[PDB]
Amino acid sequence: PTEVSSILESKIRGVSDEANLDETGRVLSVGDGIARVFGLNNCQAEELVEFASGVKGMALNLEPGQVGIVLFGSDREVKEGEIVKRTGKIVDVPIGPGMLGRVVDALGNPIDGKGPIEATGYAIAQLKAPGILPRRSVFEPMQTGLKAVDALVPIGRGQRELIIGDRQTGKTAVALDTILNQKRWNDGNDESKKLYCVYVAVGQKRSTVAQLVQTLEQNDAMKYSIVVAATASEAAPLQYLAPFTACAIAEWFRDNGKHALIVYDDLSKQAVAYRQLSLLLRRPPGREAYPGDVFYLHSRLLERAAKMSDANGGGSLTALPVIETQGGDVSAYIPTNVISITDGQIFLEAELFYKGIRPAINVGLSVSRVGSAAQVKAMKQVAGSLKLFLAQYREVAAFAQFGSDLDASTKQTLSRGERLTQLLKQKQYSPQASEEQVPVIYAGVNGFLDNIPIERIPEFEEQFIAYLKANEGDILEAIRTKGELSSELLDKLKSATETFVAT
Amino acid sequence: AGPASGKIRAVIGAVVDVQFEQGELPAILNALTIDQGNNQKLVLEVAQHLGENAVRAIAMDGTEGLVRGQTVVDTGAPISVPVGRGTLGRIINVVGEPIDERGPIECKQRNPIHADPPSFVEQSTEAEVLETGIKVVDLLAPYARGGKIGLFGGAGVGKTVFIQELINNIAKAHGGFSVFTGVGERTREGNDLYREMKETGVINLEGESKVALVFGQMNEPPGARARVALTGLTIAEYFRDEEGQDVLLFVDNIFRFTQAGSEVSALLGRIPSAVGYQPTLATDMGLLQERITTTRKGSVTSVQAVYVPADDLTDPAPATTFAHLDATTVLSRGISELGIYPAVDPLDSKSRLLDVSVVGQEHYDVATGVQQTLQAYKSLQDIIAILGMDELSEQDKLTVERARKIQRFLSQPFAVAEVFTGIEGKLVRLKDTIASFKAVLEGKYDHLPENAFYMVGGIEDVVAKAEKIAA
Amino acid sequence: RYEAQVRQHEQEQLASTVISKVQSELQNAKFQDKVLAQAVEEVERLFAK
Amino acid sequence: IKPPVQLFGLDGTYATALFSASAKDSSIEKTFQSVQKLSSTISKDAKVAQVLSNPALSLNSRKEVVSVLSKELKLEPVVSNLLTVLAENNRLSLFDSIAKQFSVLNDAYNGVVEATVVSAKPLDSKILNRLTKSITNSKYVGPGKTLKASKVNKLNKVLSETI
Ligand SMILES: Nc1ncnc2c1ncn2[C@@H]1O[C@H](COP(=O)(O)OP(=O)(O)OP(=O)(O)O)[C@@H](O)[C@H]1O
Ligand SMILES: Nc1ncnc2c1ncn2[C@@H]1O[C@H](COP(=O)(O)OP(=O)(O)O)[C@@H](O)[C@H]1O
Ligand SMILES: [Mg+2]
Ligand SMILES: [Mg+2]
Repeated sequence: PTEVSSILESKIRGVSDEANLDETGRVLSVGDGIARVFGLNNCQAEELVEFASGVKGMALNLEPGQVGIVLFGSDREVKEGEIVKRTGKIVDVPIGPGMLGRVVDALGNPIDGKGPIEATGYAIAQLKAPGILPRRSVFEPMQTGLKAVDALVPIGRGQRELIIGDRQTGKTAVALDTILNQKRWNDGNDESKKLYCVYVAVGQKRSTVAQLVQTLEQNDAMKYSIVVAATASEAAPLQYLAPFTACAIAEWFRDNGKHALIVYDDLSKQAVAYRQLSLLLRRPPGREAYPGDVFYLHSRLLERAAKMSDANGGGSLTALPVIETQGGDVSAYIPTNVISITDGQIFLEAELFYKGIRPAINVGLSVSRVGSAAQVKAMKQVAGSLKLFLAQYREVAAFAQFGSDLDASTKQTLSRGERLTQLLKQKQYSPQASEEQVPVIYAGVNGFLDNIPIERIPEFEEQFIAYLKANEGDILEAIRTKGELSSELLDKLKSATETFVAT
Repeated sequence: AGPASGKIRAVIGAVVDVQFEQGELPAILNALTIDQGNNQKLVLEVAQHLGENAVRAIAMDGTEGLVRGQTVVDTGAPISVPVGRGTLGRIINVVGEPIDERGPIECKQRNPIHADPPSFVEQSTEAEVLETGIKVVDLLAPYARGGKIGLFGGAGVGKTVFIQELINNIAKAHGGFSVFTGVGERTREGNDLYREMKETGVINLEGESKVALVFGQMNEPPGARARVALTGLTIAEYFRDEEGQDVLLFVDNIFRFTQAGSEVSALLGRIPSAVGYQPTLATDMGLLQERITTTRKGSVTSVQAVYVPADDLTDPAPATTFAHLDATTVLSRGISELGIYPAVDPLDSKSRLLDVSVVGQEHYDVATGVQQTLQAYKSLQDIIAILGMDELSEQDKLTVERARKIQRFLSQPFAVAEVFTGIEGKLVRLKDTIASFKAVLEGKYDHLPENAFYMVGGIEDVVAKAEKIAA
Repeated sequence: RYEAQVRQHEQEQLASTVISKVQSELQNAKFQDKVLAQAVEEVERLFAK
Repeated sequence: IKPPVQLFGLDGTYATALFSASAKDSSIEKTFQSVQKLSSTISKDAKVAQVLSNPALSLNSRKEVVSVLSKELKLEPVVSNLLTVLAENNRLSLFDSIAKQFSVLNDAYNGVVEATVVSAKPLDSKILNRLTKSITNSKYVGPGKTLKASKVNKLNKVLSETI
């Protein structure tokens, strides 16, 4: 508007006017990201540094003769004899409500090309977790949208749910569907029901980060979701500090009165970046070519996402770390450390994904430590009877090949178990609400879906959901507002499902 | 001129420490020239700096003949390579020199091999499918246009034959130019690839060529093998950014880039990682894979081939490259011994273009139905080896016969593998492969035998093979 | 999109020409730039002591 | 007595250990001129430098270099004991590092150091560093200062980040 280039040139003319206080030390050796800086006696531990060419560094190995600093850029800009400068502060990042809607990096700089970010505060990356007196019980429910996740292993606000799995088996698919299903609560006015997402892409390529941000913007889901871009083409210090920088920005909402949800994708890529910088700093290794603080690096960043009490603000933070396993072995080195520190893990096998289960979620391997305490009262009534029928049908699933020798009790468990597993299979980017999932689970657990065929399970899910929104709209709206089921709601739901099953 | 002259102080293997003056030392990834006894030179890339006016350099050739105190002049920049239209049809090396005995490469500009990758704002997402001609590639994992393709497989499964058959039916009819950059190949594979492209019209010595040849097999040292991927990608990146053309980079193999850096990582002062690898495995692989993407200036369809170590996908060089590829064509050693040419896994291969919004609703149902029938046959085959065929009912008997004919129908005879098979090469289109797979799953070809679909094309070749075998 | 690309191309071309003129003026032995550098160092050291 | 100068810890501990016993009865001024004569008669001489890099020596060629560079040179105090400790421990190849660390201790506890702009500063031996820097910067900027990089590089990087 009227020469916009003249406004930016006048404000950037006078800025450099107080930079005559020397700097720090020099540089003796550099290579493979390391930088042996000679001097800097006043530099503290884990402090930000700056080279003469413009590359930043983090002094983490403070010795007596030199100081090992890990460069965040390329090693071609630093040479033997370059002057180094100390920032005087620790490794911090920007936080606040102004970061929603832009993709930031590992240091807080915006890379989406939308101008600056209005940061309301500056939090450090290596922050302490919450104590045992400032934490409460997990009572709020986290709506993921999946029918097999909201009934079996239901996650809550403040817990840590791991997303284990093999290669291409439903790892990032469960985290993307849960963040996009919060549009019904974030678009309203209730601040306690909304949950700001925090996708931290670490270890992925450049094409994978651009495809995930374009899909969330088309469905109105990128306006309240932080994106921490951390590709594998940068240094090892930027990828290893991606878990600490994303947890500090999402902690500002839980300390004020809102809810957050971090998705560390992936947990396997963060462990490889921390071991690369420690091996080049002249340190002893351990198991699987890792340092001594391998179990303490992942437990410190996952313990900070907890649910606060009413005296601290009433906020919570969810941590969704995806553990990329090798070939289905859940008892490895990095797989066993993340499952023991989290309060639940969602397994994903590659054999169930090719059969028809979308997504592949094993009910016999995935469990939640919170139980039914962090779920809705309306969905807890149908999830109690379906848990016993799904466990008995899995152990007797070997008798499905011999259908000519089935008894009375064997034929009832096979027909009801097959219809309950096919009804929970949903498509990609198609999450359901709590009112639509309570009506579909009650028709399969009571016995209203045993008369239908196995191939007609896909057509019955869309026919019963569309007819319930035009004929019995009062039953679906009462189950979502109150969140429970009284005596009048049970009699009205059984009469509507029996009249629609005759056609 | 102010040339930075250095003195050789240490030489053990490929690593050579050069000692220069104070202040005039070269930076990292800088080419260092060295006068030998022949008419060529000894290129050396600076890796790190040990200090005290000395930097450790990695030689890109033979280190035999270097004494303590020789002259080592610095070029000032990195390893320059010839780019443009002059590199098409000639066999370039890792240092940018011709190895085809056809004179020098008359190039107007010379770009460096070491360059930064694209940013997050310059990335351009796409969802276009690329037809290859195979029946198992056009129905299972479809290749994306402008993305990274990885042909995973073991030794002797069919990794080199898969890249040669796809280049004779996609790269020969494309609008852009190709870029065959072989790293860690063999001596006989380099001579056979150049002679086949001249008889088909891809490399014309007296006309026009559209395929860049970059030499660099396993006959050199560890410095030339690790720098072969950066030299070949520099010529393909200039045609898509400055000229704006859909380049096609063919790397064979992609697993040789990670193994070449670990051979000199022990002598450079770095600790070993897992399975005898280097600590910077994820940093070195991500810097070269991110630069071969699709930006706003042009696309780049990378068709690299990954080599699994003794048929193991859980290694550090195979699992780290699966996250930087759209379509992954994993091969198995068990399907190659049964007669499937090639051994294409219908369940292990995955792609991002296998959805209902990119291939359509009709193509999405055929891919899901073929994967469900092949996965269910593995569980039923274990019960027949202990109980027999008496436990199968009417539905289990028909599923076992339909799974055997569907696996042999996807194996078509390639044009480059005519000397080992004997039959002629067949190329099926994308519309013919989807129509033939949907008719066999419904019950229209249940009376035909399993030998009529083995080593055939589409639905037309399966009906002609059944009538000729019965006479 | 065409108006933003035309405005960004004009600002990038004007910034490149201004950077080349500032570098060519300092290499022509500027007498005013050499005398101003010595006076700025003496005034900054007296304010901190 | 250990002075606060750090100076590494392993390689720089050779001159720091001998400085404690040499700082008694005023024996620090004679050690500066005697340490410079040992490095000038082994470097630019091409006579006694035949055992600088060789691993021979062994008593014969190890004790003869410490007696010829102390009796006929300029040494009479405890200057001859410094070369005997480096001959038995195989440390005669780095004679320039032991002589350079001895001159840094006298310039730190009895004078200033660091730098400022262009060339060196003044390095006065008054007391405080704030009262000596303001009185020496005004007298050195006027006299001399030919001023023949840092300010031009910072202005170009700020304009590229805002475009
Ligand atoms: N429930 C589902 N139904 C249909 N398709 C699915 C489902 N879940 C995942 N997919 C498909 O799997 C592909 C990859 O999904 P996702 O991004 O979750 O895994 P990934 O990150 O690619 O795994 P990896 O990192 O091992 O490559 C997607 O293109 C998607 O189409
Ligand atoms: N379509 C095909 N039909 C028959 N044999 C094939 C086909 N494709 C590949 N092969 C066989 O696979 C072998 C691959 O050998 P080679 O290239 O040395 O190992 P790799 O493929 O692991 O690099 C060849 O000897 C060839 O005979
Ligand atoms: Mg993922
Ligand atoms: Mg091969």
